[PDB]
Amino acid sequence: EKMVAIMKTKPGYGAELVEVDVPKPGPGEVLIKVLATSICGTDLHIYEWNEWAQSRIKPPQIMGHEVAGEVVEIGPGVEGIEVGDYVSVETHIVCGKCYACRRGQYHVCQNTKIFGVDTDGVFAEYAVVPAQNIWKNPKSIPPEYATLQEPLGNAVDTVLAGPISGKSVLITGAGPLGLLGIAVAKASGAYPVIVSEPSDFRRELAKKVGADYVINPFEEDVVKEVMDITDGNGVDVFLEFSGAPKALEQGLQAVTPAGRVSLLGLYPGKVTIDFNNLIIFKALTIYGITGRHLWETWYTVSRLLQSGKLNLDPIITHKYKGFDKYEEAFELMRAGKTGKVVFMLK
Ligand SMILES: NC(=O)c1ccc[n+]([C@@H]2O[C@H](COP(=O)([O-])OP(=O)(O)OC[C@H]3O[C@@H](n4cnc5c(N)ncnc54)[C@H](O)[C@@H]3O)[C@@H](O)[C@H]2O)c1
Ligand SMILES: [Zn+2]
Repeated sequence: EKMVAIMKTKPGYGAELVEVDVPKPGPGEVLIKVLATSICGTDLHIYEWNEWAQSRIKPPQIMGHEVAGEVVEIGPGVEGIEVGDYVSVETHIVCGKCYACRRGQYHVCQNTKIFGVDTDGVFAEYAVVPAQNIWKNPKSIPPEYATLQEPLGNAVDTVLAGPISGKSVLITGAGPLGLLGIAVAKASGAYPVIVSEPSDFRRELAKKVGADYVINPFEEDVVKEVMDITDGNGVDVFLEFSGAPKALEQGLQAVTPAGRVSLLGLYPGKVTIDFNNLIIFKALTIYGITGRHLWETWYTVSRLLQSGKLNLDPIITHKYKGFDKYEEAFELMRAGKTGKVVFMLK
């Protein structure tokens, strides 16, 4: 009847490790036992209690949303899920009713609620989950990889928004999302994959994951280096994984005419851009990326996991046993000292 949870108990910095009642799954819900769980930048912002989290979180609430778990209990009415199923969780809870949903664009549902943001999450021993947000995992995939499927899906949709095999690529940003992008891009045949990242630690991770070239944009002229690599032609594909305004401008300069751009990173505010010369006169195709395409992106992610071609080990920089060191985990992330952190549960 009791379980450990990482909990945002009240407004302010940080979180508390508490013991609470194991939830009961009601109609259309299942209860999973958590096997592995990982920390998202969203979780960090809730911990730090920034302006966004202030506008969005009602304490008290269990934190976290990336998960690998086992179904232990089914709520009434639930079909198609059985006790013992190995599962992960899609966080967009969609209405099924708006124009976006009815066109099959669930990832931009007009009435979206976010699991672990608008609801209790998964940094706990057990979690209740809407049954329609359950993804069944093949048993071959280890929990430490299965827990990365949400951000891995974001990375898949950014990388694969167009053709990528045999394409030259610039990635700006090698935080966890960008690192996962590198892994996806290399497993999908991109070369050369050029990665721009000012942090020395993350830039070296990008190389271990598989970047063909790395660039420190605080010391090197990104666009000039990219012109050297691509013999003056620019990259076929530009993937923006940093949310830095200057990186957006560099990638739009570095991309080949009529090339393709995917934008995942989110900027501190509005950006000021030369649309005439960089987007219009270059005839670019630009994709904004958010969420995951439900369920095609999850099938793609699942096969890429099973193929063994994603080089994910270098990205998991910290694997903790249970939740006791959550304070240290969140502080290391804040410091930029991380790839992904995984909590492993007994
Ligand atoms: N739905 C979405 O569009 C969605 C989903 C997931 C994440 N995100 C966003 O994706 C971005 C990446 O997420 P993350 O968790 O990996 O973030 P993160 O902050 O850990 O990493 C961003 C990286 O960008 C690097 N960087 C800063 N300035 C740069 C510059 N000028 N050029 C190149 N790199 C630079 C930083 O050093 C950092 O390593 C963030 O903006 C995040 O908000 C968006
Ligand atoms: Zn909808």
